[PDB]
Amino acid sequence: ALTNAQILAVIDSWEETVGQFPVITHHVPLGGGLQGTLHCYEIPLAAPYGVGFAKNGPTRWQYKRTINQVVHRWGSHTVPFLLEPDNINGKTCTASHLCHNTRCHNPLHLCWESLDDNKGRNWCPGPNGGCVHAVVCLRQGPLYGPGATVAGPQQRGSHFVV
Amino acid sequence: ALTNAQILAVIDSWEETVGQFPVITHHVPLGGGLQGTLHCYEIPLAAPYGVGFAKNGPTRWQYKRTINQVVHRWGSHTVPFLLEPDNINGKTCTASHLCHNTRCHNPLHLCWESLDDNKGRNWCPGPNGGCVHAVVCLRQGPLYGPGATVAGPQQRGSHFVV
DNA sequence: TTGACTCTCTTAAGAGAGTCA
DNA sequence: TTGACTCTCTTAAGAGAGTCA
Ligand SMILES: [Mg+2]
Ligand code: NA
Ligand SMILES: [Zn+2]
Ligand SMILES: [Zn+2]
Ligand SMILES: [Zn+2]
Ligand SMILES: [Zn+2]
Repeated sequence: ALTNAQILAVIDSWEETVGQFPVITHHVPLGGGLQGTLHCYEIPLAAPYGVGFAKNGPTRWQYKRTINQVVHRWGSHTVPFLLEPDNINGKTCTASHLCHNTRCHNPLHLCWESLDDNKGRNWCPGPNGGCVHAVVCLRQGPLYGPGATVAGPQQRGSHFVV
Repeated sequence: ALTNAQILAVIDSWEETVGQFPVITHHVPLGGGLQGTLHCYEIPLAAPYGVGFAKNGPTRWQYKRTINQVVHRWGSHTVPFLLEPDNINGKTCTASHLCHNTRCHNPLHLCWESLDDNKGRNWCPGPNGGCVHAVVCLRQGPLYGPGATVAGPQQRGSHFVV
């Protein structure tokens, strides 16, 4: 269907539009007790969002372009990756926010990986705290830490060994 | 059921039945290049599972007892925690497998924590690799590692900064 | 061709409840 | 009373597709 040039044109129009989103400076934990700064390009909270953009869920959006009278639509964060393989190890590739900020559409804050890899970044100690992700995290995951476990392993009798 | 005595009786009956499940030894990564051994008490693959147990999904079971002439039923892994708060910080408490082995019902392999804490153990480096969980992991999470990211952050133009 | 809404679905860690015998 | 099945739901990281003007 769409040629390489046409896909590049979609990516370029998406970048043009997203680059005009409000740029918000966020101070973030990097791990190892260090703090860094990320600059997120945030889609607006309500319509209008930007040329080509529309909200399909509370924190879900799509990008739409009509080419040769055919409507094409993509998940709003998938556009930077339209020239990449869409699966790996038999798993669908997903847009994964390195900044953990759903509204952000900065392509420098996104990677393209399995949903498991994507989720796992929530708990990563971060680039200065021991991140082993080959595509390195930009920050410590928001859920990293000791947790809030209510009750640990226990037995009343003696039927079990660890 | 309602009374503490009745709850303790439920926990004791559950422990006695699960204590008769086959004990399967699993050698597991601990992190730091070290290996450990866990003894999982595994519910059978097919009926009969044990007194009070029935399968409600491919890897879901429930425990049921008749008390006060009424049937009381619980998720099969929730029984050790019947005297614990059922929520934390406004999040539902869940039975969480420290051994990452769904069929296992060894209460020494279970904790009671939010679904986020539960999920996050999948990526933990483990008790000899840097686990910071206050209720410590028994093994390195099965999904720990560098990942298989297909594409990293990138832009075609010059509109974005990290 | 475009905007602003609408709907349902996927995954993998977890749940509750009803139908029969 | 107990067993063995059936169904749908929750969450938070992610998706595709329809309607109307
Ligand atoms: Mg778990
Ligand atoms: Na993510
Ligand atoms: Zn961002
Ligand atoms: Zn990382
Ligand atoms: Zn186990
Ligand atoms: Zn841990």
